[PDB]
Amino acid sequence: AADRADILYNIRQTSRPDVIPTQRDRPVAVSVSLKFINILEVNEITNEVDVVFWQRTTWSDRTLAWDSSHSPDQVSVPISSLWVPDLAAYNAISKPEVLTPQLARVVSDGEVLYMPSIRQRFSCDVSGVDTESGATCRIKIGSWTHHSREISVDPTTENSDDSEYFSQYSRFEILDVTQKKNSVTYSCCPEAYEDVEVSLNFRKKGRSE
Amino acid sequence: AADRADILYNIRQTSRPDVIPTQRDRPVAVSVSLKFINILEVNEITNEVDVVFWQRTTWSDRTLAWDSSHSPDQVSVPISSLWVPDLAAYNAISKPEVLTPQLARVVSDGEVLYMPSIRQRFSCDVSGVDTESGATCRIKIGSWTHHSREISVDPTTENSDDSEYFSQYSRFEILDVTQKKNSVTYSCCPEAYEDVEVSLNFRKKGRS
Amino acid sequence: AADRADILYNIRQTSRPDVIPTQRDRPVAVSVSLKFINILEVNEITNEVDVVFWQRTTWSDRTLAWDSSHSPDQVSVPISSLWVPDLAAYNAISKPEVLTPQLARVVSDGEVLYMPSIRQRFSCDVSGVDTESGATCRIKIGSWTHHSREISVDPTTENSDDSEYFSQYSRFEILDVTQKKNSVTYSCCPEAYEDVEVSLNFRKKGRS
Amino acid sequence: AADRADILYNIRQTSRPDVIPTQRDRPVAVSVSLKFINILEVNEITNEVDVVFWQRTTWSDRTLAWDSSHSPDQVSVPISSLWVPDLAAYNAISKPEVLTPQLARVVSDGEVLYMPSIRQRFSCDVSGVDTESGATCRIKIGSWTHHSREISVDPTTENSDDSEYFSQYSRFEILDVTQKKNSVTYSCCPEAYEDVEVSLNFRKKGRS
Amino acid sequence: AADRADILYNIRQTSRPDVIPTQRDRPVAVSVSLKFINILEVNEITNEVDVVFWQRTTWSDRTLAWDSSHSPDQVSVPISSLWVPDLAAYNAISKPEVLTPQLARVVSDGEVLYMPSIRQRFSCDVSGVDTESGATCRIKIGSWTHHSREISVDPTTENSDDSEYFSQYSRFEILDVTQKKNSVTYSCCPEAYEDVEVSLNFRKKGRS
Ligand SMILES: O=[N+]([O-])/N=C1\NCCN1Cc1ccc(Cl)nc1
Ligand SMILES: O=[N+]([O-])/N=C1\NCCN1Cc1ccc(Cl)nc1
Ligand SMILES: O=[N+]([O-])/N=C1\NCCN1Cc1ccc(Cl)nc1
Ligand SMILES: O=[N+]([O-])/N=C1\NCCN1Cc1ccc(Cl)nc1
Ligand SMILES: O=[N+]([O-])/N=C1\NCCN1Cc1ccc(Cl)nc1
Repeated sequence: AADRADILYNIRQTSRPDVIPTQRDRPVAVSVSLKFINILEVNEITNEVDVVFWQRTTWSDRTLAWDSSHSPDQVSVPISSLWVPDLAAYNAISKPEVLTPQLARVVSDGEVLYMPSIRQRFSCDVSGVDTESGATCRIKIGSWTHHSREISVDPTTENSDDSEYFSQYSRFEILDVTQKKNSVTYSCCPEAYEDVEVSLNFRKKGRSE
Repeated sequence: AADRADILYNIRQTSRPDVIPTQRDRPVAVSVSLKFINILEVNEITNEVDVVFWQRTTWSDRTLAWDSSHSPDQVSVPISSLWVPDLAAYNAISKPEVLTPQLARVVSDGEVLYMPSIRQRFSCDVSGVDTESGATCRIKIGSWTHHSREISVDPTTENSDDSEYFSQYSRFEILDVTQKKNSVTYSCCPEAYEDVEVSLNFRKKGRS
Repeated sequence: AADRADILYNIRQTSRPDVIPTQRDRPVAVSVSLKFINILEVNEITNEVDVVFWQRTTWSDRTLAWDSSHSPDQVSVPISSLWVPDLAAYNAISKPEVLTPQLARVVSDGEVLYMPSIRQRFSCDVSGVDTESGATCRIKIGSWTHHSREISVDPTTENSDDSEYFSQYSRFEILDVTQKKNSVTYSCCPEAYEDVEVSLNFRKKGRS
Repeated sequence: AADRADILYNIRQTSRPDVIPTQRDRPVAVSVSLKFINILEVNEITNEVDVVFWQRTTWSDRTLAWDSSHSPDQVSVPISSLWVPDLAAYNAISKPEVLTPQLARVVSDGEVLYMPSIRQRFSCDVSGVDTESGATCRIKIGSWTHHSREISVDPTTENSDDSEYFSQYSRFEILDVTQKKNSVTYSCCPEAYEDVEVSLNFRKKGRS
Repeated sequence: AADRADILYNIRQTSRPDVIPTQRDRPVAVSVSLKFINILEVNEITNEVDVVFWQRTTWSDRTLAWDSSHSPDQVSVPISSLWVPDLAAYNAISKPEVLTPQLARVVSDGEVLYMPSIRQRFSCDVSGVDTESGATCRIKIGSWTHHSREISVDPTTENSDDSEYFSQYSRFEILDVTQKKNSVTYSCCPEAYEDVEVSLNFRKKGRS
């Protein structure tokens, strides 16, 4: 029976923040899911939007695993003590402003969960934001330097409440949110990079009828 | 015969800033209490507020205790040399801007006290801010990754003037501040995260 | 008997930045004085001002003294190598923006001087700024975690012209500056905290 | 064999981030190509633009190479663990804002690849941005401290769509982009610094 | 023969970043010359100007010199591995924004050169900026903690095109620039601090 102090200790040794946990030669399965929390600055003229969302990220790193039959099977670890996916938002025009503590959750089986609350600005289609159908902003997130053979991002598509955690005090209301998996290759190079395309459909609230 | 130099050296030798000081399977009891110092910006249309407040935070970490019968029973320590609760404002739309030196106070009995002055923007109910009844902005502060079995958060509900340290130079005034213990559970997982619900009742000054 | 490289070497070998240089058991005498350089942005509606000033900070650290009979009696040192008072502006609404190199001047007798140029925004009485009597903005600076028995702050009773280094290109002009010593206590805790209350009376330049 | 960890451990072990990987006294062949992703702020009065581009930079560091006959031939590495060309946008008026993970790609032959997405503001000709001819903003990128003998910069001449990865939601559109190799020289010294002069022909998307 | 790696290492193992490289008692002779590259945010009401310039800074450290008969006679070295003059713009109202790689240049003879391109806001005379005579903004740069005995600054007095590198796309133009040597003392202290007073005479471009 070991305590949390040891669990972190053994992790800080078997872990490599800059080494992708590629088991055998299969890519790392990275699950990416966003939970829109608020929509703030929207400019239909420039087509830019400021969003706040919880980026639920999940992946596995066996090396971290440990016996929890008589010990804690989950601990909070600083992301800098672990390896994390170099995920990026392709159409982002500002760097992610992480608002919460940068701690990840690690389970004795190696499963890793990281869910930061992020404030970021995007360049997307904002036209129709002040119309009934609303506007649909597409966010593309995926690894930046790890192609499909190294990292495979897949959205945890599961019928959930889109505006479930959305601020009721927002000026906008969520009409719908669909998250589709996609892949991007580049004419120069053979490898392709997987990504998740999150489509955010929203409109202004209190519009005349 | 110990001194401040030694008290610190010891904390360095025993403190595990990245490991929650959990005794047995008993969650670390964290006490949180906000003290509104100022309200800088308020948007009646976007329901957003920019405020300044002291966030009094307390918890125990016996592994840092020491005999103070022959030396100071308290010293200032950089929070980076100590474990700190990963508290967060669930409804904050900006990262916390700490305006004060990031030092905590550690008492010979292991008691830890951290009270930084913070400026932060939040998303809450601003309606009625211009009336006599004022608005009620509710702020939720609780652990971000540690649940009830690991961390517990209870407000320091006592008697004092809600606006006892509030700038008299603000455009607003505090009518009342109430802080209650709350809980947050997410649809996916049974685990629950304790938090403190801070309700700020304020209105614009000079209710014409 | 030595060079500047030796002096600095010893300082790093004996100095402990996270330990206040308490001599015996008496509080560390920290002297604080502000020499206003500019008044940039002002808002009489929100009662906020942006200010640039030199925060002349002084105190003593005996654990750094050295024989200078045949060696330099003074050297510039990175504040990150020395212990520095955890001063703060109580009514500041933005963290201090240090504009100058963060080097302190250490004397062979243990005297330490740190005078950074700082730009910071404060919440204070800006009313009457466009009048003849002008406005009086009071700035309060004192230790954040060290109470009176650990740190005492007092203004340098040295005389000098207030708008001496004040930019003549500022839209405003300094009418007077009084730096009073003060103490604060909190209904929760016995210990009190010292601070220097700097009242800056200024106004928008008129004409004729 | 040699898993990714062995390679990364080796690179970390042999990498000299502060030394230029000069084969003989041949300068280092650095290639840079900009992929304009968006044009955000544009001011024809001040001749200032805010652009987002992927600055594809490539060079070689033979000392990093390793045998990949039965091991990974490419890995992602933090640029902090590698030497990087000290490129600068001569006509930039803001420090480069890297929006992506600062990781490069290292190939078993020593080929280093780094392609950050950068948002930056430049001072260039903006006049005509509203006409059909559009405006022609020219950006000059090159080493800042290393001249032609130490570092050479050549554009990856490869006919591809200029606005291939240009946001369709931008108020502007790309007319044509030319990345010509150029050079610079300062009146003082003979040393000439190689650069890449990128001419961006863009205009505001009219009503369509 | 020595490669760049051996040169750097010798430098690193003998440079003292926090120790002023004094020779005997004499002061370290630092040369400061500014090359205005652009003028941006200008305000005659607030008397503030935004300016971009190259701050060519030169000094020597003979302890770093080496034999370059058959080895590189110059190398680029990170300013963090070397001691750098703690220069500061006395009338700057914003911290300096360094737009370029923070790399210095060390010559085999001990000469050290550092020329960062800096963007920074200043408080100076802006009156008449829209007149024919234009305006004259005076920038004062010089050591912050080192007095005349430890550091001395000499303006690079040499006939050269003032707007040689000045942006043509700027909304303003340089009428003339003068870099004189100045000295400063404070009623408290006998020592003086040398500096270089740069007087930029510019105006708003027009058509005639
Ligand atoms: O399951 N959840 O939705 N959890 C959740 N939403 C907001 C905060 N939170 C708890 C949590 C759980 C795990 C990690 Cl790594 N961070 C945060
Ligand atoms: O109890 N208090 O309200 N204390 C208090 N308010 C402003 C400054 N201050 C002193 C203090 C006490 C303890 C810590 Cl960790 N930080 C600061
Ligand atoms: O005595 N002074 O007023 N000194 C002073 N005013 C502006 C700059 N300066 C020099 C100085 C002296 C000592 C230190 Cl630690 N920093 C700066
Ligand atoms: O060739 N590309 O255009 N590649 C590319 N564009 C966006 C992301 N990406 C992949 C990539 C691969 C390697 C490096 Cl060092 N940077 C980026
Ligand atoms: O004017 N110059 O001699 N050189 C120069 N101007 C802008 C860039 N540059 C090259 C250079 C030369 C030396 C150093 Cl330390 N940095 C940069």
